[PDB]
Amino acid sequence: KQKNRPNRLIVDEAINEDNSVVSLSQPKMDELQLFRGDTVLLKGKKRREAVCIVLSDDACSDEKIRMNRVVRNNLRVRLGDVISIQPCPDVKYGKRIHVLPIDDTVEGITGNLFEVYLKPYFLEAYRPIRKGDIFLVRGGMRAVEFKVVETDPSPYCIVAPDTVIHCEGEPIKREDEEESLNEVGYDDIGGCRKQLAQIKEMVELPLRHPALFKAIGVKPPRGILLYGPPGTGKTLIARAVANETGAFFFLINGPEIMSKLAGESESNLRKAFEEAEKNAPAIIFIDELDAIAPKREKTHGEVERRIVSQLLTLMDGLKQRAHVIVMAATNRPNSIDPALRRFGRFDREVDIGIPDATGRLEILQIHTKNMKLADDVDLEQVANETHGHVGADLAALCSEAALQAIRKKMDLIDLEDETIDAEVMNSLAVTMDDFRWALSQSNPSALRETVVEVPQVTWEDIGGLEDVKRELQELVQYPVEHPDKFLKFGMTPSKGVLFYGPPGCGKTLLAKAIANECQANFISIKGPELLTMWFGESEANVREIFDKARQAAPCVLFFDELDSIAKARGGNIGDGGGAADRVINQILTEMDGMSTKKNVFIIGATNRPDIIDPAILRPGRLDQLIYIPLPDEKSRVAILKANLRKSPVAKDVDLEFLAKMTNGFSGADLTEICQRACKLAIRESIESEIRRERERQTEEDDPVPEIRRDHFEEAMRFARRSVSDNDIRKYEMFAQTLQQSR
Amino acid sequence: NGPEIMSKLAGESESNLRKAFEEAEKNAPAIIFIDELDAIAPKREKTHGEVERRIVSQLLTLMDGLKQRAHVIVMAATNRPNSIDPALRRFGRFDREVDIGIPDATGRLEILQIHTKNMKLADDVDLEQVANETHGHVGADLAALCSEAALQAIRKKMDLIDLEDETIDAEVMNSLAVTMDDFRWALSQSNPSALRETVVEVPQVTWEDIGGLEDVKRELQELVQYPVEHPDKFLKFGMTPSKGVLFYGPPGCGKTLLAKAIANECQANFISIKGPELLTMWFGESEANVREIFDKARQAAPCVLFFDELDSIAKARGGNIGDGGGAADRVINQILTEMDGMSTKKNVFIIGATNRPDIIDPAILRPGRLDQLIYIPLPDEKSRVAILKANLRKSPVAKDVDLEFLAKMTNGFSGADLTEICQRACKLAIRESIESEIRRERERQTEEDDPVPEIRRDHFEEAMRFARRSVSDNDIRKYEMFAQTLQQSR
Ligand SMILES: Nc1ncnc2c1ncn2[C@@H]1O[C@H](COP(=O)(O)OP(=O)(O)NP(=O)(O)O)[C@@H](O)[C@H]1O
Ligand SMILES: Nc1ncnc2c1ncn2[C@@H]1O[C@H](COP(=O)(O)OP(=O)(O)NP(=O)(O)O)[C@@H](O)[C@H]1O
Ligand SMILES: Nc1ncnc2c1ncn2[C@@H]1O[C@H](COP(=O)(O)OP(=O)(O)O)[C@@H](O)[C@H]1O
Repeated sequence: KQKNRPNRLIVDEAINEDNSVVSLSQPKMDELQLFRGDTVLLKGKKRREAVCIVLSDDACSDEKIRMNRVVRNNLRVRLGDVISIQPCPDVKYGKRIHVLPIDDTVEGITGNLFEVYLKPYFLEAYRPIRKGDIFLVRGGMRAVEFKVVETDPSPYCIVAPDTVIHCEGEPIKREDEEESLNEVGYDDIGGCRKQLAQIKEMVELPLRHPALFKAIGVKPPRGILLYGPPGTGKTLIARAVANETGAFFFLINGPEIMSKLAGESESNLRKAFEEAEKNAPAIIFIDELDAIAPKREKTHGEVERRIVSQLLTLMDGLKQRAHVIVMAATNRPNSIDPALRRFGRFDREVDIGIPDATGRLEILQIHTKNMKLADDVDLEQVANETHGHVGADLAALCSEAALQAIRKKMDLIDLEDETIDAEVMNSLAVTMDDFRWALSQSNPSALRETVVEVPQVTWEDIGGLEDVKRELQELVQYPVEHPDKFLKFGMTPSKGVLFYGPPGCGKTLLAKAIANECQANFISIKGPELLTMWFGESEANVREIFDKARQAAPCVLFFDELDSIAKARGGNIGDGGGAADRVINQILTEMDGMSTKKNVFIIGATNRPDIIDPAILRPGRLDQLIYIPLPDEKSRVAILKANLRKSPVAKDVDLEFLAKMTNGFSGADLTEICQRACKLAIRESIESEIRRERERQTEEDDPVPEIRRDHFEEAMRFARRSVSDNDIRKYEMFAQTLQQSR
Repeated sequence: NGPEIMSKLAGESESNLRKAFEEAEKNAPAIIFIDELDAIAPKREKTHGEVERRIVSQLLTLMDGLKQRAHVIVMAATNRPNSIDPALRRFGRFDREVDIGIPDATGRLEILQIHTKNMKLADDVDLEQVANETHGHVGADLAALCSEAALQAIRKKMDLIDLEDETIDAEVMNSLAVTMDDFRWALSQSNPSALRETVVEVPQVTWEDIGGLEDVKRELQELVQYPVEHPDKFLKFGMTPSKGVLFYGPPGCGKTLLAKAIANECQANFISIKGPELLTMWFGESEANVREIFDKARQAAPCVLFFDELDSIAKARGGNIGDGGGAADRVINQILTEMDGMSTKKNVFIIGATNRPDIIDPAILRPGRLDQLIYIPLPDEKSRVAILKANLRKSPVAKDVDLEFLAKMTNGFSGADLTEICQRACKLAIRESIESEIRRERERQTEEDDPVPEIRRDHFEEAMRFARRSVSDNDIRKYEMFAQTLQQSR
């Protein structure tokens, strides 16, 4: 019999949320001789079966199958296991079903469960079922499970519209074999994909195949340290990993240990390891490690040092045993004992970090999973206006929105008539106004720290700068792809670039655009940060900056306003000193001593190129000078089009005339003409609306919906240059005399 | 070990520390090893408690009672000598000190060979590449690197491939090989090199990389290699040799190369202290770290201590006009102090280098200090040919190019500027090659005829139209006034 090649696949994560759709790739589907929508039969561990409608996708391999968590848990398999697939063309429509609830799930549910939950689920969707499964329905701010007990064309069928359901009986007990579905899994973690990938590949072999480490002498990693700001969900990630691998999970925590007597604390710390060890494979989680093992000089007492030393010897005695893994959580790497971050104790480090806007949209979708929002609610808006929020903030935001909806209406309205139950709660919807109320007030964003992400600016927002774009392509994207020519010719690529030119000519845009192109992370350090390090006399924080750059590779490190400190202590005349300062010296030091191939590109920008320290233009540092000049008419047209593409402007306006009229204008000045025109338009519109509201009321004829020629004329009479002729001639002397200095 | 002792009760800790010595003693000969000595015996004021001082004193009397017995040896391990109790580093307790240190590239190749001893690597794996690209790794890093490579090979293939068919055993594991791609994957990511400290080793630059400088080479031979071999004439004539030299000249003329080359010739270790280190000591107001520098020089003898950019601090506080002060600074004073008071025979040679020879403190040119001035001048055509050949010897260049014409065309060029012409030519060549490859890939695919495998005359012409001088005439005349007026100052 042939079973290995046509009938074997490997389980992985899902993208769809339906509990019956199983997704696979088109080559396997025309290899299995299966079309879309055909019910398929899956066999897994412990002779369990399931019937599921099939679907095709493209973002898969040719041996991976994507199934949801319900269907996966219904076969007793876990991720990375193998199953058997078959075509089942002999399913028929049912004529009698009987379903029961699980008593652990139904608590405080009053009314009847049929018409609120089982009526919209099997509505206009032919769903297949098999006797003895468990499915899940979401709604009324709860998630209720249901178990099938019988089927009339036994033991499996399809739910047709004329299939009666006898929802008769009392709740049934959850046995000791299946696991609950209110637990944590990888699906309940929004954002943070790369770090999840790292941790999953780091604990795959020791926890899935434990016997393999009795057949080879190879030491797997045993110390993992997660860090990030509080409220980023680290214990979540721990329980998730521990549940998806089926491993045992023990939990130790700081305050509970440090609130006991001496002997009891040591005895608990010892018993945790002993117990943990006995059951295998296991995971031990120590959250708030900073509390129990701080810096040495911060342990002013005596018993604290005993606890730290006890933890040290306990960690050091697991170098032989390969089935136990220890994970811990902190807030920053430099807040714990330095003798812990060594080989054998905590050698792997992961940084969770703050979510990006797409991650924020993911978290908002996670927490409103069974809330029954209205139709006007646009979560993209909310995800774009919560800059500085972590997962706990978004959870609290959704909860506050829900509580405002329950409070405002439907509780005082019915308090004088009847009681509350599930049917009036399921009909309750939340509106966008509640989200705006919760988003306006009572929400202190808890972030004043740096952000690292892939930016949103792209090449289509920059008018002109073609040669600069080409040279940026050459400097950034070649050695990260094709090392062949660089080894063949033996020459090493550069790792720095210095932009210069008149101010307000689009130097930050180029940096953001080239970071977005290569899909590499972006870090920006403005002028005030360097000046804060200068005044405060604490240049030991440059060491932190580069560290983040290193741990988030590939990356782009952008230093704008590099002439800030050189201008602070006098202009070109300066003080009695020279050109050497503290912070730029630390930059030179930290820049010279880094990896020759780590894929970290450093960009500088300055509009006063002469008063900069010439010791940074030496090789091995920023040594590729690029000149960003003032635009020309062919480029001014492109700048104006790029600025105006976002707002509705009429067709009678001619851009070419406005472009040729502004000679010597810097690109940062053509962008405020647009702002002034829009302010005039908004003023005119509000004035006309108020005139209509006050004319009769003390017929939809839009006064003007866009900008016209007269608004541009009024705004253009306020046109202002921003760079003089002498400044251009100074830049041009620097350009002509670019030779015969160094 | 430290933590196991410091995690007990008082009486139990003392009793274990005593029992260790008694039992150890009985069996003879023995060795007692105390790792993490820094933990159990830190500095006195860092023992804020009471029982810690009792433990340190107990260790002191236990060490002091083995002065009679000659069969027991005590070894200990720390991280730095100035992190433990000063009363331990005395005669009778811990009088011999060894520094292990960071491995060199040949040592790194040795460690990589140790740990892949039974791994069955493939044929394309070139460990020399890996040993040349892991600058900043210690033995544990290399062990982890090899283990990660092995685990990647076991994970990627041969585990998911056979999970749907059979089990794993020894015969399928011996047929498993690791490829160079796994080593590149492990070497790219997940490997934070844990080193930001100084390196000491014998360099790789030799005399065959320096074009010209014959008389300077001869005088360097005389100054460095004679007294370390033949003390006979120096005792017979009673005159003592010098121990310092000061290079000077225009910038970018190969002063670091000479230092590295003479260190490689005599097979002595090399230590380099750039400008930014001195400037961090100046701004940070912590010139107590010069004392550490010389210590390493002493413990790694024979050696060469090279101070480049010695005029950094003198230029930081104004130029020749400077501030209201004079020519004395903090760090250079510490250098004078630490340099005067060292052994007359330890074989440690100190080299200085500066391209602004006038604004330096004249108190360093006195005897017993750097008092052998050497002048590194701008090259000439016969030397420019050698510089160009030395730079181009590593890359494939065609035969139609004539170096003598390019050499005579560049007059007054400093050697650090002829080395970027080569870089520019190679960048143009690499751009041309990538462009032609992309043209072939996009021409038909939307027959091995190499477009150009080397550099030709046209690339050199295009790069040469960007030729830039870097030193003016007035600067040469300033150096020449200093050279002519080298007499009648000191
Ligand atoms: N060539 C250009 N194309 C498109 N927009 C431009 C261009 N030049 C300037 N801008 C606009 O000018 C704004 C400010 O310019 P910016 O990119 O900050 O240059 P900058 O000099 O580095 N910053 P600053 O010196 O403080 O003005 C940007 O937000 C753009 O909207
Ligand atoms: N005579 C020479 N022979 C060979 N290479 C040379 C010579 N002179 C300069 N170079 C090259 O110039 C480069 C930089 O010169 P370098 O030896 O650093 O002189 P330097 O003045 O001490 N350093 P710097 O002042 O920052 O340029 C070296 O890496 C060599 O490749
Ligand atoms: N990335 C995320 N995905 C899903 N939920 C998150 C995320 N980040 C934070 N949260 C939510 O906010 C809380 C933050 O986690 P935390 O308070 O650190 O863990 P716990 O209290 O479970 O130990 C959790 O209750 C979690 O529901």
